Amino acid sequence: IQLTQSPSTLSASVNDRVTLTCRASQSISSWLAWYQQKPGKAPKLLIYQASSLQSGVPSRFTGSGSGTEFTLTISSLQPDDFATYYCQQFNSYWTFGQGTKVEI
Amino acid sequence: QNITEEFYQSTCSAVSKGYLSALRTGWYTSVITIELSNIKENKCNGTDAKVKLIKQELDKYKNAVTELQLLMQSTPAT
Amino acid sequence: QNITEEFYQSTCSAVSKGYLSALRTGWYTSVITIELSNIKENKCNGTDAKVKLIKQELDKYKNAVTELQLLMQS
Amino acid sequence: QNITEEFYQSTCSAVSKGYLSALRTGWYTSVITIELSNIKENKCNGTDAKVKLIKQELDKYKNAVTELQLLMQSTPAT
Amino acid sequence: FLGFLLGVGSAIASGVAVCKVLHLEGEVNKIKSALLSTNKAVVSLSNGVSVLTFKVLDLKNYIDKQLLPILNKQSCSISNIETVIEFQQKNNRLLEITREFSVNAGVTTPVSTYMLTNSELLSLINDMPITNDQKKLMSNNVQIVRQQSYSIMCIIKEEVLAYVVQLPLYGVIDTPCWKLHTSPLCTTNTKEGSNICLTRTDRGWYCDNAGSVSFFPQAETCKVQSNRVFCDTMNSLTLPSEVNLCNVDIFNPKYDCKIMTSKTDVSSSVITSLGAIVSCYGKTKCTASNKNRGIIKTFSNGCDYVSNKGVDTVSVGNTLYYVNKQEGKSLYVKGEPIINFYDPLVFPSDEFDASISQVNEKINQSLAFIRKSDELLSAIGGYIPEAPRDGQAYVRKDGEWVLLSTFL
Amino acid sequence: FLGFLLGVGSAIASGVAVCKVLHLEGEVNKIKSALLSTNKAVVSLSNGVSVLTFKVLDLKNYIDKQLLPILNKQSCSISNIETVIEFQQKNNRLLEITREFSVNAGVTTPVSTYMLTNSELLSLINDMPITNDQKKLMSNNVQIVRQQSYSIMCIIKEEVLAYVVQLPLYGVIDTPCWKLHTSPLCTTNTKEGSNICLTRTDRGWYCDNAGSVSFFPQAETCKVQSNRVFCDTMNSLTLPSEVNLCNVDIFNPKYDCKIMTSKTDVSSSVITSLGAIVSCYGKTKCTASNKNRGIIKTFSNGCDYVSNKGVDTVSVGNTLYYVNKQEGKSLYVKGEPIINFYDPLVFPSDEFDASISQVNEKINQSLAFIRKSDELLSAIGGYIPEAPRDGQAYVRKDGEWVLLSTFL
Amino acid sequence: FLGFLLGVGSAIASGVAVCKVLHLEGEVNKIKSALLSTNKAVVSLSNGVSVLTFKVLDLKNYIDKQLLPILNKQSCSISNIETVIEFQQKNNRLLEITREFSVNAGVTTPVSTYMLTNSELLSLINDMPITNDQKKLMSNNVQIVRQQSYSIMCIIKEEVLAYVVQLPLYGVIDTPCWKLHTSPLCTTNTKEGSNICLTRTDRGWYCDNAGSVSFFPQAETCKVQSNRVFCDTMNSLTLPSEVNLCNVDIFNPKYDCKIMTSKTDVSSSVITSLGAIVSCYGKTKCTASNKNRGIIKTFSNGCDYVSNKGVDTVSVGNTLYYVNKQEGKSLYVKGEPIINFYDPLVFPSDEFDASISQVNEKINQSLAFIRKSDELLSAIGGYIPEAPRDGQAYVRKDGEWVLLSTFL
Amino acid sequence: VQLVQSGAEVKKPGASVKVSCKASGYTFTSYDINWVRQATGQGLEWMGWMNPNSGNTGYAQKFQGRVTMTRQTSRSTAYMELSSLRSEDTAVYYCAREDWGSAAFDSWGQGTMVTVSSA
Repeated sequence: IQLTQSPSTLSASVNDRVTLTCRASQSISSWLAWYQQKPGKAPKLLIYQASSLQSGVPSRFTGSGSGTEFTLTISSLQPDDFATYYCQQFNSYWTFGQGTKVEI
Repeated sequence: QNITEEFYQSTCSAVSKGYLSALRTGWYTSVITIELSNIKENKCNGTDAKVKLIKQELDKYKNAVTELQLLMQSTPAT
Repeated sequence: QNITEEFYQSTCSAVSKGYLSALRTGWYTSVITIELSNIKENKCNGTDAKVKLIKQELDKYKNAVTELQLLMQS
Repeated sequence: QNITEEFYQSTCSAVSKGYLSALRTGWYTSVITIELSNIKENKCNGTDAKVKLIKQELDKYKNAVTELQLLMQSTPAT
Repeated sequence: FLGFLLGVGSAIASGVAVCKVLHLEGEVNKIKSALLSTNKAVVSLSNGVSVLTFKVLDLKNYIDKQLLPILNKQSCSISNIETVIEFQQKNNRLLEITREFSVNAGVTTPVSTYMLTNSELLSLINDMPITNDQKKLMSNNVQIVRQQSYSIMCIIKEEVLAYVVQLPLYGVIDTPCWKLHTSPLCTTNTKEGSNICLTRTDRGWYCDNAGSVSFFPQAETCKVQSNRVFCDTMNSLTLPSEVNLCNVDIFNPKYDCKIMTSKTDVSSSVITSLGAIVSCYGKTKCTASNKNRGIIKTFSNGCDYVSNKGVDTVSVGNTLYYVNKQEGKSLYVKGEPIINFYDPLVFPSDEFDASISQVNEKINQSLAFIRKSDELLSAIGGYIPEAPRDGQAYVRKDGEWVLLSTFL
Repeated sequence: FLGFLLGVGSAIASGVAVCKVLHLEGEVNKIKSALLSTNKAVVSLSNGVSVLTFKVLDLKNYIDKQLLPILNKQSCSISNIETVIEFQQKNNRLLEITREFSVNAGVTTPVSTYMLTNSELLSLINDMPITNDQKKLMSNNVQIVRQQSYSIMCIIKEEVLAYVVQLPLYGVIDTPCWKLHTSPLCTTNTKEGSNICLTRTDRGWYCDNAGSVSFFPQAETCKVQSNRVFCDTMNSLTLPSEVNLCNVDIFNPKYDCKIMTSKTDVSSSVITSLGAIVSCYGKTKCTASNKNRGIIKTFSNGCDYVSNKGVDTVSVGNTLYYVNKQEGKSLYVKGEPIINFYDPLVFPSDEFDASISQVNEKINQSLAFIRKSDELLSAIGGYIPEAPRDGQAYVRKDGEWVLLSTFL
Repeated sequence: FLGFLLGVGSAIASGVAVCKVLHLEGEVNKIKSALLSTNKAVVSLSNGVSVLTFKVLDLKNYIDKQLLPILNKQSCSISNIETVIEFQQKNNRLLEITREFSVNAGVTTPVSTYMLTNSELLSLINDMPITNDQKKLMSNNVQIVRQQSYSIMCIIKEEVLAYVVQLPLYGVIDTPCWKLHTSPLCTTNTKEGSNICLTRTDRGWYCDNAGSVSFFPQAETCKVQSNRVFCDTMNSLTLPSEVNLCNVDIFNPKYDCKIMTSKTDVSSSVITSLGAIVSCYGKTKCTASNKNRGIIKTFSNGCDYVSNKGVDTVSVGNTLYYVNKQEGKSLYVKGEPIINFYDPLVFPSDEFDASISQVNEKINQSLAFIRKSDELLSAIGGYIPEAPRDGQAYVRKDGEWVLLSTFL
Repeated sequence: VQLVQSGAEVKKPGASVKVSCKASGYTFTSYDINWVRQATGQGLEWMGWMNPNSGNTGYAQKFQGRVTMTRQTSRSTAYMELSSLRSEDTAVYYCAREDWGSAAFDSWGQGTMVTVSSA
């Protein structure tokens, strides 16, 4: 399989709704994963099951989509969210994706 | 409906009750027939647009009636 | 792929070995669904044209869903 | 042909005679082959009445050959 | 356990006899002529019986109609639609019935809907010469009727293809029944090699019929739909009405029950309609658990029971049985175990099948033989060897025949 | 009754062996090269055997012939006509083959008409290297050869898909065969719980083979057609030709018959080729009835037989049976019930399997032991105790030791 | 032969429970809402569990899109094809679903290719929750997973058809397992019938698990693929690990091996994985023959084993059993037939199921009783009659109480 | 939940290295262990999985024949051994836990950087 983040880099301001798209090319089931990797540290769970929110994350983040495209959306941009976000799967092996950075 | 189960540890056996019966005694026969014909080998010459299937699923029928004819007299198993 | 046999004449018995294991212990009950339509019974003035198939092979679907309704008391 | 039975009250047993034998003591291993093709999936870039089904039923062919291919050396079982 | 007591019967004797009599070269013409104007007829036979008939498909009335506009009219040019797809569809049923009869060689069961669909079936029961209640019974369990019928190919002739489709009749209906289960029962002594088991053997279905009891030993010859049960008398035994007296009491002299014993004991379980029987023996682990919480009950050595309410899984040793979930009410009738009332030292080894009375008489015989030839040996020490036949006045002294010299 | 003696074996050993031989990378090229321009071939194998090869389908030629119309002809267009006819049917066969293979792990018990048509099977049986008799026999029973044959999915290659279609070889034909049926045989004593039972346990088929009789204990593993019987030797036991003597008499010394003993009696029936056997015991009611005259005959206690001439229906207890209608000459034979010849008291209880000699020697040893015990115990009461060893010449007075004072 | 000791349970209990939970009048609407515009969601029912849904075929959208031109007052204006294509090809799957579920009456044989397609099954495997370990174990073996899964019709509602699909879950992987075969063993006494035979009944599959061993006695219900076994614990008995000692030693005190005895001797064979074991008795001919060199060896009377190396066919009497061609190493172990160590007179004849220790105990009791009776019988002739009770002081002369006049 | 990794290590080209990952706060055998690597200035790349309950292993195609994953249940610690290390393998390695009920990586360790260089 091949994964692709249509946004490679994006910059915006405070209190904005940003949309990130992730696309595949084969039988992707309907399971995705959205991670956040703060620089110098280990990534963390944000979106699992492609639509379910992990416990403890602010609710401003949402995830949806089915088929060959899946979109992650931040309703309001906060100052403490400028980091990197990634896309994962499980066709048979595993595969992470190029990924985007939310610079300010 | 009322399904009640009673257990007897003395003989270590369980009995379920309340089931309403239905059984079978004898059969009934009823002959069923399908009315059919033969087939005219004479079909037509060259094809054009709709004159290929006229024989495609017709020689198959001519065969099928034959291997039904093969089951002539021999008694089937039970 | 190392399969061997040992034969004991004192009991006229044979014992194999080397086979691996794969046992069953649990069951997963995952439901499967199929979307369906109510299906209108509207009749067309005339289906003598190439729409003859559409008039016939819709009654078949109606009878199939009716039969499924019949055994719905399972 | 004739099929005759004899009943004995001493052992209360019945015996039937008259049939003819037919029994199997051998095997034959005749190999039957079906030949396949590459069937390049890409062959069109537009729509047509017949072309529509063509692609669906040729994708069905590809799925069939693939799924039988997956059965690589599954050991035969009785 | 009681499969050997059954008989054997030809299931399709009636249908094959009907076919053979139908093979008498006149009935085919009679049936062809009688159904000429309708689809439902009742036709008598030469031997003197009358049967129902049916017509399900008529290729002739279409093939002859289209025969002219494929040669007499348009030889080889596009004819029209509904002469293309419809001709494709019509031969499908005939091809499929050909395939089924060629693979099964004249007898197919259960009757697939290609041979007879729901419409014709319902028509047959509507025109079935039977009472209304039986029609009501059949109209709700058509699939069981499909699963309990046979169909035999009969004859092919000049233009007529025919066969026979048997149909069951539910002559007996609406009587009380019950189902009897069983589980191994053995002694609970901790010393291995000193266990004697005992298990009831008459498990299966019991039903009432004309003051007697039909007994079905195989649980796989009876189907259960909703709360009603279907069976077949071909797989049944006839019993008197007092068999249920075994269930209330085991030593009732009116009837003699059936048991079986052995010296091998292994933990096992059985699933009832509304609960689980567990016979846990040895050093294994036997527990009853619930999905929400975990293990809920741990059994001891010996027969027990659990009701389905509040329990979902029974873990016996290594396996894992799933209990039923049908709603009902249970009742745990207590008492004393029966195996404890037997002497281990004289217990019979094993029997394939026997009765409690036979076991009792065997125990009595075993006790009587030892009681006889144990007190016979109680006279040991009360026997003196025979005196010689020389006529000597041998006197008993020091336990031997001695020449008397003390008082002489 | 004789299931516990059959041998076992892998019924697909030859097929898997040939399939493994095909995986030596030196035969697939030959097998695809030996059938370049024909439909039949006889190809040797590397291991040193030769087998027949038969190809029934051809796709890549049509696939390429259509690929040009699909692509080269005006790129994508609906101009192509009759291609649908040529496509649906051609693809349907492969889809059905793949489905049938995938459902049942690729080794279907029977061979569907999808894998080969009747004409192809006739071609195969025509090309078999066998005699004319076997070819004629297989010619008229194409609905039985399928039910005993196997299909084995073998190998897939860059364009070649091949599977093994096993076929049966008939080695023994036309020798006479005979079938056997048995029934319970018990005492008819009025008092309950005072009866014994013995039944023959050799029911099945018998066929000659090089002077030795075969045996098929399970009658369901032998299909029949009209008069000729079909059987397999995978479930056969070689027996001496004297077994048919047990047919006519049981007390012969050269061959020992088989028998099973028990003490449970239940009325039942057995259907045979031309008649019915009824064992009517106890309180149950048994009745032979005809179609057009109602009740025709009432049975009594014991076992009896009814021919099919004028009798069609049997009622036993609460079950209604049916009888065959095959035309044949029956023959009643009188005799004496052997059961009355044995002692009721000392009869052996139960045996899963037993022979007449076994029960004879058992009753002999039991009777001898009880009689030799009786002869010894008949003289009890005529013995006197040991006299005390205190140097006393006790005389036998009053049947005991006592100081002699009467005559001395 | 150990089929009776198994437990009896239910297989579709969990699916029935889920179906019953799916009748709360709100759950189905919840599922429809939660799968509004996406596939393969995870839902929680009122029972408090978490199950996985899946939509495989969609028809509401296509019918709604393509019915307006056909249902509206357009006089059924035929437009083109791809209307017949997109419809006639679709409804066949639903027709076949109704087909199978009507023939089988609810629960259907192993999920057919029409109920679930390979792509659908694999996409479900990914969807199903479980450890990553159980992917390659049952993703390469779908053809055998399909045979271990049921399918239950549940309910039809407003616009939704839903049926529950069972799927086996694998818990234990890669423990050592081994198959155990047996064969008849008898003596070779010249007098026919006088011989004695014993067999071992522990044949089947053994698999180590959690420190115990699971023993499967129905070898016909355990599948083999390459070198991996596949069968459920539903048909398993839990045994201590020490039972394996019976394989190496037959008189170990840790455990008692299971045997049975009989007095009937027949010649037969068993086909192991890598060889053939043959028990040849009487005058029947036995011969193992190669496919190229003809006959190579004649077996003597008794038990014998042959490895498949250089062996193609085996013949006993009139039968013919082929042999497997797997590549492996066997190892013959010489020894003495244990049947030579038992006295013919006191040997137990019939025993359906008993342990070697039980046989030894019965034999010991038998000859102990015989010796006790013979020693007492050895005292016969050591007892005189009783003197008259009239007070006569007679003397024991010639074994009789005669008047004292020989020495008085 | 916590995962602890060993400290940084330096090895010569062609040598082998072994990284340890000790788990704490849960049942060791009920979840699977994965290995992922991140080159500096590059995206993540998955390496393989090792089930502790059974010991079975699955390795990625790009790393086949070079990586070995082992387990110690008594210490509840996994080990990843990489042989024939090349210059391009200079990066940081993570050990993470995958959850069977959720298709995701819930816990990550601190990370270990390994430097390969002749100097």
